[PDB]
Amino acid sequence: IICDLIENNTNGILAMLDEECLRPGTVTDETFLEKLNQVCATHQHFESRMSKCSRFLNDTTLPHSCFRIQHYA
Amino acid sequence: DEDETTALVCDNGSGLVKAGFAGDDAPRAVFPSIVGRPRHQGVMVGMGQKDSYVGDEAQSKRGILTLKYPIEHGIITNWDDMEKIWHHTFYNELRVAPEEHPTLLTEAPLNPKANREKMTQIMFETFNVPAMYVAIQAVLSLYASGRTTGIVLDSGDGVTHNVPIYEGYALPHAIMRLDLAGRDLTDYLMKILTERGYSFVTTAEREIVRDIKEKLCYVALDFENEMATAASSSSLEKSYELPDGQVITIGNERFRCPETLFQPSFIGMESAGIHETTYNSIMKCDIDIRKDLYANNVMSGGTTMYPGIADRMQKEITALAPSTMKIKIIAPPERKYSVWIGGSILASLSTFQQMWITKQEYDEAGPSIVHRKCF
Amino acid sequence: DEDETTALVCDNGSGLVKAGFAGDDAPRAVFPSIVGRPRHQGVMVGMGQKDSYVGDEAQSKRGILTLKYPIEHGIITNWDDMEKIWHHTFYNELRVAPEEHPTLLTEAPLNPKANREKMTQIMFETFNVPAMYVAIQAVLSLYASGRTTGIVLDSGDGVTHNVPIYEGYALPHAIMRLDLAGRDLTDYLMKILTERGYSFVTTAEREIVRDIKEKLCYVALDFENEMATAASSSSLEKSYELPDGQVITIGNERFRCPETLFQPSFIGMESAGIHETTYNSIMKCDIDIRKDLYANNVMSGGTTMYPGIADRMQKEITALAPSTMKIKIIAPPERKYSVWIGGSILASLSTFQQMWITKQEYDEAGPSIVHRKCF
Amino acid sequence: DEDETTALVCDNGSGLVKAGFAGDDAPRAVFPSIVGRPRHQGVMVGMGQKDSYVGDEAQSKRGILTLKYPIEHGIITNWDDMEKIWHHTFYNELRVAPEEHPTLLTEAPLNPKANREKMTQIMFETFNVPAMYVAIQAVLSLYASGRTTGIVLDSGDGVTHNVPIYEGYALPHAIMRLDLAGRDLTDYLMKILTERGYSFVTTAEREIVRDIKEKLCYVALDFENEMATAASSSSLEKSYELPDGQVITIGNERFRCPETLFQPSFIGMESAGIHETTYNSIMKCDIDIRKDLYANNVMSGGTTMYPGIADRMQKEITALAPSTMKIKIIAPPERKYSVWIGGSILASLSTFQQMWITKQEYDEAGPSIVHRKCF
Ligand SMILES: Nc1ncnc2c1ncn2[C@@H]1O[C@H](COP(=O)(O)OP(=O)(O)O)[C@@H](O)[C@H]1O
Ligand SMILES: Nc1ncnc2c1ncn2[C@@H]1O[C@H](COP(=O)(O)OP(=O)(O)O)[C@@H](O)[C@H]1O
Ligand SMILES: Nc1ncnc2c1ncn2[C@@H]1O[C@H](COP(=O)(O)OP(=O)(O)O)[C@@H](O)[C@H]1O
Ligand SMILES: [Mg+2]
Ligand SMILES: [Mg+2]
Ligand SMILES: [Mg+2]
Repeated sequence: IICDLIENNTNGILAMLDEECLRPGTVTDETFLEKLNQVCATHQHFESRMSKCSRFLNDTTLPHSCFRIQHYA
Repeated sequence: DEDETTALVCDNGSGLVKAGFAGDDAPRAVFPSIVGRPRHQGVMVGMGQKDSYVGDEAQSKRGILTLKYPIEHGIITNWDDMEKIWHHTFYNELRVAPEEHPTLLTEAPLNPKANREKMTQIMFETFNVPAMYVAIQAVLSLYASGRTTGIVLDSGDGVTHNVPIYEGYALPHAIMRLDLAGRDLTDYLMKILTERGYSFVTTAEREIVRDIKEKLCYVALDFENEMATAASSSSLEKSYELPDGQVITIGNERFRCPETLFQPSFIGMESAGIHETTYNSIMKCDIDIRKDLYANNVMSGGTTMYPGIADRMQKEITALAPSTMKIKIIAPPERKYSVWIGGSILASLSTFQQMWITKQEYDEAGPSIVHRKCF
Repeated sequence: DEDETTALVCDNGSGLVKAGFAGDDAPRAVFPSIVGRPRHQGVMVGMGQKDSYVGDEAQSKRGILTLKYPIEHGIITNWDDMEKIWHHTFYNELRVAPEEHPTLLTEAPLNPKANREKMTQIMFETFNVPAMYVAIQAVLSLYASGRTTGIVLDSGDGVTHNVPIYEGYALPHAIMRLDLAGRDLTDYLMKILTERGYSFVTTAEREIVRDIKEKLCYVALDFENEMATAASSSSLEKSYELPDGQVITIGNERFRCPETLFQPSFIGMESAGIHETTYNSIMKCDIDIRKDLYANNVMSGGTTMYPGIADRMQKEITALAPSTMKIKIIAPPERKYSVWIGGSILASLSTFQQMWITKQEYDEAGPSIVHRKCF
Repeated sequence: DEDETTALVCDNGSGLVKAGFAGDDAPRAVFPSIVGRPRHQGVMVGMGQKDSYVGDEAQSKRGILTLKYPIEHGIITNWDDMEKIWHHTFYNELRVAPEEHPTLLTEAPLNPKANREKMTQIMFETFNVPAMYVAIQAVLSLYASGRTTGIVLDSGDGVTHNVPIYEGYALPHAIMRLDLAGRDLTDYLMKILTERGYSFVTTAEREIVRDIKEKLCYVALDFENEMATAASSSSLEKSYELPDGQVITIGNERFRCPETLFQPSFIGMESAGIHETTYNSIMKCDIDIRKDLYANNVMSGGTTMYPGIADRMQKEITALAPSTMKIKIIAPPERKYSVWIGGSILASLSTFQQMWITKQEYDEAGPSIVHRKCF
């Protein structure tokens, strides 16, 4: 589900990155993080700050313009 | 995230969210109190385009939104929308966690108490602040004035107060609340610009009318000779470029907007005006207070940035009050922010730290505790 | 046959079939949307000579055929002939089985809905595609422009749109549809070449007139002084060799063809012209959108390859729109193909794969499902 | 010519000129407010064929004209064309000299004042009437109702008002003006008939769409179950013979036209609808007026001849207003004429004869006198 969290052709991370590279919409990094917060935060092991869900908490040493992945490591 | 216990001063009076830290000069996050919603369908696949636009971001997209102020005349109407405003306030603009900071809200006197009570309920149950307080807007407007004695006129977007305070003691029987404020002046200005020929009907167009009100209005010290002057020549006609194209040119509408604030019969609202609610709030006070209310009349909230309104104010109260009185309309040019500034002062006092409505005292007596600790 | 699930982007706007695969730069199969039929008897025994000639093969034999465009003004007239065009499209030119590939059709807005519905019925019942979508031509013309905000002019062979889109949201009330397009300019050009002296009456001769329109026309930036210039000297007379013999020499007909597009009173069709349907589509939009429609006016479909049409377009909209506006007529030279290119982009997005009108969902609610899933 | 001093009641609200004498039941001259102009050349020598066709004569020749309403949303656009309409009104249809008769014009509230002022300037300088008055359309719609208390909905071709009046006193602060009216419903009906398959683009074809709207529309008391009913069976499909040939058959377009009037999100115009502008105009009034506004809600202008619109109106206001109120939607079947009828009553009162803006009082203070005598 980490692999599925990254590689899914509709809900993966690389599908969203291929989307943002594919369409031009004056795309930046924060808009890509906004898209990841929209569609990728419905999974348990994804973790971000602006979303809520995954996770609700305001955890310290979790900045903005970044995200956490709970890897096997 | 934050290595401090600095109190949060969050201030939505009725029409403009301003927030920041305790012990600070300028409010850090200033943005309008609007929530957006797309009133029609989306087409472009892969855009983001969430069904929420709050704050100035909504004003970036106000052409395609139905703008809706969640708080009206100081009364919160939609609690979910105000929760969006607070969520965007603490988590996006001010960018701090509410769990580690006490909060200092503001409201109007003569408020429906479910606003105060449910506001405390949302602040403790949802955002989980450790401490919370419900500050009066006008008293904080007297804190930023550096005085302990004075009658307070603030006149925000949805409310005006005229709260008299003498030597640390307020006069709760002489308090006032008139519902004529800047949003009603915006609607009346939209009506008389429709009378001139510029039709504004959209909420985004209403926001443009609010912009024309902020930029290009003054107070007309003598309304009769100013009205005959505007009827005389075109020295008062002023052009304002609208966004995207056609310019406007306003004449007598430049000063008939705040005259409605001094004369509510133009908007048909049965009242006495600002200058007579001040004089009635002074005459409801006792005899040996009034020259201290005359020398310290404060006019330091919103909707008072019209030029010369202190001259109309002093010039009218001088006609109302008896002679040999020194009518000092104190108008410090740091107003529209002074309620936040008084929030910063009062949140930074040493004595205030045992007046916080705190958790485990909220849970002790439920949400009614605000009506026995705060005021 | 094919080891992929690549979506098919089939695009007949009204006059030129272009088709190909998703995620590709150039459309693979480009051929004209004509069906041929021998209007007289055959004599040679043992020839083949079927009673159908579709695509460019019909233009190989256009001397002995009655050419007939099966789709007129974006409206499909003969469904059997369009089924021949699709059969030749997927099975002969593009050379792939429709059973294993999703398909991305295109149409006009303000379409008669039996075109959309029966088009979906033919795509599922006859060719048995697994998925299908009915794309708007102008929105795809904005996908290939790399923008999310702009008003779209495409002007294909039978239709023009001027669809305004702001920040991912289209404006369906400000949409337009004018039936003046390149085929009407071909008929008017045939009429004025009959006025000069070259009589064209056959549909094959009409195809030759379309060739002269494509090769040898420009837009006349100022039509009055260009008309006096063509009346003045022979610096505008240009010879074009017809197929098989006699050359022609056109003068003022070189620029009176697209002036009909900018002025429909020449063809007697009651309209306002292209430049005023753009300005009316902008004025139907709200106030805070228009400079984003001025800086991103897209002109990227067919019938815009006339030289200098962006100069006439910007030069006229500048006369219509108020001043201090930046009228940027975006004319990327990859047009006439950009609706297919936007088909390739939109068919290759990641978000699009749950917007496919698919089989077992088509069969669930019948052919009306397009009016609730697609738009 | 005329042996009387009978006042002229001329009434162009926005879309239909009706005129007549004071103290009369039916308006004498009723004709559409259009001016015609031949959009192409004439050929037959010796025809007459002037370059002006006004009133119903233009509808006799509407195939060869570009029809153009000179007044739009109650605002007069072309003063020369409206002068043609008035010249044809007094001199041809009504057939009386304006020099010997006072005139009673009508307009909308919240009008651009150059319409009122220049209208008075044309009435005195060109036609030389002895007296003149600028009547409000909705107040006259309450004069024909026989009441002195009620809120007025008229909804003409370009404007709707909802003017509340209590016991001879109007409430000018609670007044409303929505620009959604019958012409916008005609354009939306033209759009959705283009959606069905009947393409109407000419102004004469737009007039035919207006005819189909007048003949064959109703209001759909519950729009959801009526929409499911139209999607269910063909009991709502109705054929209407167009002029010269092909019949049409409308289904859900029969009732989606006035639902746009009750729901402006279909036409994308940001509003609240008719039923919420009535309720907002009642809630802007004071507390002790409202049951007299509930028992006397008048619905007596144009665009209300759709069957059952009083049932949708009462059925919706009952859902909005609090209970134990008697919502009486007064719909007298003499509407579409009641603004003229109130013109006939008010022009025939005894008290009115010192409220005429007259000549030698017009010349005393210029054209601004209307803003101090009339309202
Ligand atoms: N420079 C200005 N001139 C005139 N009016 C202003 C100006 N600045 C703000 N306003 C008005 O003041 C209102 C905001 O007042 P404020 O007291 O900040 O509201 P709040 O109650 O949210 O604190 C706005 O509605 C705005 O129209
Ligand atoms: N270089 C050109 N110059 C002028 N007209 C052209 C040119 N290329 C194509 N056209 C015209 O454009 C029309 C085809 O436009 P297009 O948008 O490709 O049609 P479709 O609607 O089938 O996509 C044809 O009628 C043709 O006459
Ligand atoms: N029987 C009818 N059914 C539906 N609509 C009608 C009917 N009669 C008139 N209308 C509409 O009412 C409009 C005219 O309203 P009216 O108030 O008479 O116009 P004016 O503002 O010129 O007085 C016309 O646009 C017409 O479409
Ligand atoms: Mg305030
Ligand atoms: Mg095309
Ligand atoms: Mg009317």
